[PDB]
Amino acid sequence: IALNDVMADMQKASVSMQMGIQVRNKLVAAYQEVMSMQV
Amino acid sequence: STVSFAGQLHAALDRISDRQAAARVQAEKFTLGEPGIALNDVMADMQKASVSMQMGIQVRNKLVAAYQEVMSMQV
Amino acid sequence: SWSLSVQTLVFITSLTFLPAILLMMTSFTRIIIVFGLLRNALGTPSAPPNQVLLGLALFLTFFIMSPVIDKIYVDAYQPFSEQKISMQEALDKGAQPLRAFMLRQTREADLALFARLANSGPLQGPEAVPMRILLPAYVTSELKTAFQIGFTIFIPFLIIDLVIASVLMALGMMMVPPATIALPFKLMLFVLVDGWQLLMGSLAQSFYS
Amino acid sequence: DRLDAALRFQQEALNLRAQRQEILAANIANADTPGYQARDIDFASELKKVMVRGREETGGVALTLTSSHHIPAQAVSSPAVDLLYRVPDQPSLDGNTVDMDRERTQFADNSLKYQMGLTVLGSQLKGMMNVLQ
Amino acid sequence: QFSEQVNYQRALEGELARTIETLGPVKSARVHLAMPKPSLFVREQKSPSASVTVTLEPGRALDEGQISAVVHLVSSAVAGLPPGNVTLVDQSGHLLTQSNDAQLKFANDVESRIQRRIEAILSPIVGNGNVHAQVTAQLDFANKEQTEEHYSPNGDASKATLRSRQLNISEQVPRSTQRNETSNYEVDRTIRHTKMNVGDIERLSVAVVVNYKLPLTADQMKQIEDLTREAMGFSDKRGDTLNVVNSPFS
Amino acid sequence: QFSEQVNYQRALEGELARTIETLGPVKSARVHLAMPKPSLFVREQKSPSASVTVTLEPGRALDEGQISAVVHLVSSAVAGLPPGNVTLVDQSGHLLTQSNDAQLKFANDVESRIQRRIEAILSPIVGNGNVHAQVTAQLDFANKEQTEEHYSPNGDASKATLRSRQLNISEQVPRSTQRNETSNYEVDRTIRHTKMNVGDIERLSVAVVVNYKLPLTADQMKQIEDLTREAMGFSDKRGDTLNVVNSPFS
Amino acid sequence: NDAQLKFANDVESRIQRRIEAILSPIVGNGNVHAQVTAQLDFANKEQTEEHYSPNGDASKATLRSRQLNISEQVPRSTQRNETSNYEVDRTIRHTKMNVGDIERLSVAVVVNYKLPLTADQMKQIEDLTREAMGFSDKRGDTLNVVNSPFS
Amino acid sequence: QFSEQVNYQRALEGELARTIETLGPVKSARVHLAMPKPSLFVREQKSPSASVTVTLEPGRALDEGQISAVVHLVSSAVAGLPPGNVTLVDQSGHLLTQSNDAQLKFANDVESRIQRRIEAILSPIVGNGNVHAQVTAQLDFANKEQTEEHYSPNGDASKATLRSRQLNISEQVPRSTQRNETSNYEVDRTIRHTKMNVGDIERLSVAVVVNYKLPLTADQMKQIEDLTREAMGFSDKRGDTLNVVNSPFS
Amino acid sequence: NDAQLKFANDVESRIQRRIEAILSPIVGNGNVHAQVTAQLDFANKEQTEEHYSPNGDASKATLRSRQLNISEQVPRSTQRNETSNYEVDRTIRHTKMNVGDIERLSVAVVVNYKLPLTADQMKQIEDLTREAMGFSDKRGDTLNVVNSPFS
Amino acid sequence: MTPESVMMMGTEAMKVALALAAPLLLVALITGLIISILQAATQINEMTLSFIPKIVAVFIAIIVAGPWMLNLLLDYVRTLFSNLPYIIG
Amino acid sequence: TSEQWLYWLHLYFWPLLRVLALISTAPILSERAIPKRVKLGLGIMITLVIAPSLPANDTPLFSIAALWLAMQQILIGIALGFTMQFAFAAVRTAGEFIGLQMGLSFATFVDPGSHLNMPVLARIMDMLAMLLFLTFNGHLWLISLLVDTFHTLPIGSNPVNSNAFMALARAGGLIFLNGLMLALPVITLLLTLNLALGLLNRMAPQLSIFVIGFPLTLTVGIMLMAALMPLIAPFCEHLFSEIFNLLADIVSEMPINN
Repeated sequence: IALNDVMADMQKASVSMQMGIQVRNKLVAAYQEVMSMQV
Repeated sequence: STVSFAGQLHAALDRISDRQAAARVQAEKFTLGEPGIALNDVMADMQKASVSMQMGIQVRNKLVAAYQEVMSMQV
Repeated sequence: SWSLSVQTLVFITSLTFLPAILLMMTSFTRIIIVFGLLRNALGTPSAPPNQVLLGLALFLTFFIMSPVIDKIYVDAYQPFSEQKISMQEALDKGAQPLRAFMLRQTREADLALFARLANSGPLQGPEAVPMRILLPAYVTSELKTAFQIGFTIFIPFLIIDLVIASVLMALGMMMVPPATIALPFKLMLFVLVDGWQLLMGSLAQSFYS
Repeated sequence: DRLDAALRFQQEALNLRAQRQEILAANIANADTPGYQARDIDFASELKKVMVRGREETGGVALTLTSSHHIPAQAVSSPAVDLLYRVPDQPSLDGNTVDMDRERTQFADNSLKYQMGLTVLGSQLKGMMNVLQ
Repeated sequence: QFSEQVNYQRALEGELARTIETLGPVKSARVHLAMPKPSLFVREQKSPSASVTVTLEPGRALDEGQISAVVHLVSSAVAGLPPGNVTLVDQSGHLLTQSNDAQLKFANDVESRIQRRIEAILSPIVGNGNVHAQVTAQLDFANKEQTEEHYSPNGDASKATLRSRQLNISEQVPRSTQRNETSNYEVDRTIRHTKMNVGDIERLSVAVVVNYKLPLTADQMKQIEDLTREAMGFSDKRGDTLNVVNSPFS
Repeated sequence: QFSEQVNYQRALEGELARTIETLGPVKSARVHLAMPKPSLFVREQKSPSASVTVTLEPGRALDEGQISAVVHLVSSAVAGLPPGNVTLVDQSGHLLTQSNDAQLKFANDVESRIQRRIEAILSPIVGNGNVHAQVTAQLDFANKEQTEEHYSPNGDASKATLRSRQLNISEQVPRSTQRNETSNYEVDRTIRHTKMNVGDIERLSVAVVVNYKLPLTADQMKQIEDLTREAMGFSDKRGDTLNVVNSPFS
Repeated sequence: NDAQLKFANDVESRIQRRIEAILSPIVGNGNVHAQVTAQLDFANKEQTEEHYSPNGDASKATLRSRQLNISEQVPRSTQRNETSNYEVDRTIRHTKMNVGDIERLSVAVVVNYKLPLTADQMKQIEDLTREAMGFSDKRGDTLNVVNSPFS
Repeated sequence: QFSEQVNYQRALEGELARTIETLGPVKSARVHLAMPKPSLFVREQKSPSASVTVTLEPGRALDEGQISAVVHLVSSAVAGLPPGNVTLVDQSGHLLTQSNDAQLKFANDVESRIQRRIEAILSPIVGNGNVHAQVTAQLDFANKEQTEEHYSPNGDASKATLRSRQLNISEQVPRSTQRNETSNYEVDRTIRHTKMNVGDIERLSVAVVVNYKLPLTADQMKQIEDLTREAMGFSDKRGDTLNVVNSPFS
Repeated sequence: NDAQLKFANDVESRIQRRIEAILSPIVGNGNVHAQVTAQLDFANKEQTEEHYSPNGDASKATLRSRQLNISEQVPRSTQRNETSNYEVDRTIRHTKMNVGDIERLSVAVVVNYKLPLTADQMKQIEDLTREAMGFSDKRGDTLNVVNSPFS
Repeated sequence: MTPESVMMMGTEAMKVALALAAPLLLVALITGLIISILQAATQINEMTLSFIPKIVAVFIAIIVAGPWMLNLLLDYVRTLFSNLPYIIG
Repeated sequence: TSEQWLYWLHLYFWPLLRVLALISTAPILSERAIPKRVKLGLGIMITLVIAPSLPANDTPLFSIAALWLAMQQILIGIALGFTMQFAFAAVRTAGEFIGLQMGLSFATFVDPGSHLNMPVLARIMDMLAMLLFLTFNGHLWLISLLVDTFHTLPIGSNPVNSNAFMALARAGGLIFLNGLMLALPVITLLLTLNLALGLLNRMAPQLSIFVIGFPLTLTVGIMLMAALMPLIAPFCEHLFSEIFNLLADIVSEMPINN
């Protein structure tokens, strides 16, 4: 496999995993903010 | 059967180590005076081994960064 | 083998995995959960988590694992140092003690679940369970044991709440806030009974039975 | 996806630069063989072809993937780029049309543009990582 | 809450009793259950059980048919209970569950089947009591597994089946020649997974004695010998043995 | 809130009892269900079961059709109850459920079938009682799995199928020539997954005895031999064996 | 389990009654007796056949793409670069062979006398019962019809 | 708060009882549904079931038609109950449902149709009873699938279809000539997706016998044979067979 | 632990009763006595075998892949590399031998007199008892018959 | 740890609570009941006339009971924390 | 280790997301005492055991058009863990109302910012039910049902059907029903006591439940709930099993309804 291909793959996967984790963080934070109110 | 990507990392580390060991033993043999082995061949193989080792180091750095990031999602 | 090649890359990443996995795979989850629940009782926290409960749990888990750490050292580090073992049999030589310790602590039904969902076949003996099965079973069992301990610890302090609230209502002290009155009584409940020594001792004893 | 559709162009361009790079180093390595007929490729047309069509590398076959211990081996593979002949100046009695100065200025240019592509991908990926933190 | 399930028990073994006394030669039925736990996870394990005691007809006992009746009744009554567990005891001892001799009964049964068949096929020729036979059968009680993975030989390209073939031919004419041939094949296959049957006959040894009418004739004896060879299902590949003699009885 | 299910069962038991009562040869049907439990300990969920004690009409006995009838009543009445687990017991024992040795009952079934067929076909030839035959049958009780994956041979390009082909052909004229050819095929493919049936006949051995009318003629004997060959379903490739003889009876 | 034998009975009985009913007008109500043995296949058979069609004959092939280069110099050097990608005709069956099918029959027929029957009167019986028993000579189906006095 | 769903089930039980009873040859019918459970562990979600105990009118028996009628009544009354599993039993065994053999009845029906047709045609010729026929039908019961993707060959440029064409032509004049060409087509495509019907006639065997009027003439017989070929739907490609004979009846 | 003894006793009784039941019609009600000794294998055996087939002969090998290179120049310089990935016919068994299988018989039979039995008549008797014991030579089975007046 | 044991410890908790709070509730009930019996018979009453008697009653109750209820609670809690390692299994 | 893996590392993400949703929502799993790292690692270290034999292939689109896939997994987790909270709410109701009988909550009657009764009796029975849950197979059946959801509703374009969130909405529902069905004997007996001591007011209006009633009712309640503590152990069985069945039902309702 091409070396530049390997590093581009590295970085693309890293960015995708970062984006997924950040989205989950936002959703979990929203869930907890909804669950921490008064009723 | 299975890939077990920890096995893939083990295979990558074994490849890197074997390549460096081959370059080291070739330098061994050449400086020892063993006929055959050429100087440009020694230097070229040492160069390739160095590049593979930096390959491993960069993969290390990015895996450690990835793990340090997946351990930051709140649950 | 490896030749100061990938070694010292695997070593440094091993150090990276040290804090999380190796303190969430051995002990220090049960103790820390019990301390957290104990602080849930006794009213307010008033014990500096980032320093004192964490430090006490870390010292207590070190004292608990001194035998396991000693066996791992004697059968891995002394041989892994320069002769006849190097990061190939080092792993299993250091894993057998930790496996034995983890197996001695697992609830016998978690292994069942994780073997039944990993699609693995029947397991002949105690040893037959692998790491891929042993870890989730151990953490689940540790959670179960920690909460059994922690709720048994709550029960007396809620007894104190019950008695004080009922006495205040019996006297007709209409809406005196029984939590404020209960808090000092919970504190002497926890100090007259020699609380911290008994708790640490019970955890250490329970953690090898 | 839509991560590898925006970074696709620079990735393809940089891979094509590497491919032209070993073409030019094959020119350099065969500097003094007789009858070599130096080769080269057109980068713009080939890049447009790669974007429209894909990779579609022509010629290459690996062995099969049976149970372990069956000695993997591979055939001789070559990218689908159509090698073009470089128009020679100064005939040289042995057919070798590799002019050091042309090949070498092209080598330096290709190296510089490969580095430029690396810089562009690095910038785009750093931008992505800066959004997400 | 500890009584509800125990009440269920001491209700249901009692009601199993009041079923069992409705069996004819059952006078008193006292039964017990056992469900230790379904949890022992290394390669081994352990199972639950149940035990039974019975009082019989005054002067009459139960044969193994009655034993099987009560055994399966109880086993399929209470869940989680294979019939291998249930213990059966007379109102005076006499274990009716050996819990590895059922194979003896099975062998006796097979011998009886074939022996009665021989006698039936030879009674018309010789008469009711002019002939006697007894059989000894060797039985396979070993668990057999098998997984055969036959394939077909594609050494021949006339019947070989290729998926890919890369072929380079290059030669000059001082004739320098070169040839490369990389081939990936698709292979026929058969997977016979098998579980040979337990309790099958593997060797028969049949002995026959026939009475006189005065001795029998050579044809008269060879044909009886042929018929018994036929009726025992004689297959030579098993090494089965057949012996016949004529001699006046008592 | 636990006695509701036990009451449900102790009501449904009498329910099924009474249903069995309205059947003729039933005077008491005391019954037992077993819906075991939702096992979180082992991932197969062994199925429920049921046993029945039936008191027949005095002097009336159930042909096995009635046994199947009651098995199906009990099985289909209880939710998710496989009929294999239904057990029947008489008023005097004698399992109507055979659930290791049913193989031999099955063997006698097949042998009796062939025997009756032979007798029925050959009686008109020689009379009602001048003929006898006995059948010893070999049965294959091993469970057979199989998967054949036939591929057709594409050795001949005149009948092969191509998905891709790259072909380089060159020649200089002292001639220097070259040829490169890559090919990816697509293969005709047949995938049988045959689960062979259990209890199948593998070898019959038939012995036939006929009385005299004085012996039978050669043609009259041979045609009866052909007839019994036909009626035994003689498949020689199975190794079936047949022997017929004529001799006076008692 | 044993229901297989009952099913075999039912099939063979229907065949038996068919021969009896078809030959009774010929010879009489009770002048013919027949027994039939049925060989059943109680095996579960499924199949996945994937006939492709041969596109070797390029006059009948179907190309999606084709890269064809032709070069030559005139001491002649010719080169022919030819790369083709195909689309292929294809059939994909899925037969799930039925369970409980008949694979071989054995029919034995006995006929009474009027004096034995004449040759043509018996060959007609032979062929008629052959017809009535669903005779498939591929299946190895076997027929055996004989004449004799009854009892 | 558990006995209410139970009470619904047992009330609907009596409901179906009263309905299925008001049917002529019924004096009682105790029914029992079986809703298995919304289980805890799997996805298969075992199907529900039913069981019926019907007590016939004395001296009256059931055709298949009333069996199908009551099976359909039961299945259609219960929401989400498959008709196949609905077990149906008389007051003395006789599982009149088929809870694998419906093939035989269906084959008999096709044969009955064709035999009635052939009799109806030949009747005006020879009379009411001067002809007979029996038909043996081979039926295909295998589940059939097929998916064909026929293409139109675009080998000919006079009928091919181009989406794009690259065409580079060069030549020198010592003459060097070069011609490169790239082609992409759009290909005609036909996709059949068939599920062949299960229950199709694959081979008819038709045997016909006709009375004597005295023998029938040659034409008088060949025309009868052609009419038989006509009415049986005789197609040779199915391998159908036909045979007709004439002779005295008895 | 002891159950093995009772089991072997029952097996011995079965064999010897069969012997007596065969030989009583020959010689009389009580003129024959046999004692059967059985050795039983109560040792648990386990096994797993996986024969392979020999594919040394290329005409019966099965090739998953094969790369073959052929070169030569003519000072004749040749070279021939062939990497060949095989596919292997395989057969695997898993026996679990029955515990309590008969392994050896030693059986002595005594017969009363009528006067000593004739040699042929006695040889028939011994062949009958050999038959009835299921005598298998490979098991090392042993048989011994004598004739003498009883007491 | 079986459901039998968790119910046992729960009931043990309820009975230690009963023992610890029984004297106080008891003396409050007795004092209120006496003041209400005397409340009539000169039925004069404003709202309570009873709270201060209840306070003096529970004061005497805490003093006289005092050490033994504290000792009972201490025994219970020490026994619970000492059997903590064994209630796991 | 390349995207030849690092997009096959897209095999872990969705099952990890679902397991993490369940852990963050489940009764025992999501207790604030557990350090967050333990819960996360348990999610990762369960999915690593379950991820093989899960044939999953999707794409974390930039500006995710497949976030509606992520939603799906989160939702299913919310289905499994949160519903199992109903079983606790029930007792957290029942015991609470028991206090509302004796004397403990007249502060919550006529008016405030302090409730003070949640600490008293609801947390007795709720942690008693906590232990009753754990002691089985408490901790585990939720995880096994999550794996079953992986096998019945793996990954799809039709993740969730309507008419199926009413099941969980009007499910509890059985919160009130079961809280009552547990606290009914205690409530009825203390109703008898309250009405009896009220009938005492007919002999003398001076008897002043504030003076007579509350000390009597407190002892009656404490003693009686001590006597009726074991009744919870069978009830919790019900209290969990039925809710599991509901989850099981919906988990097995969804595939044949898709």
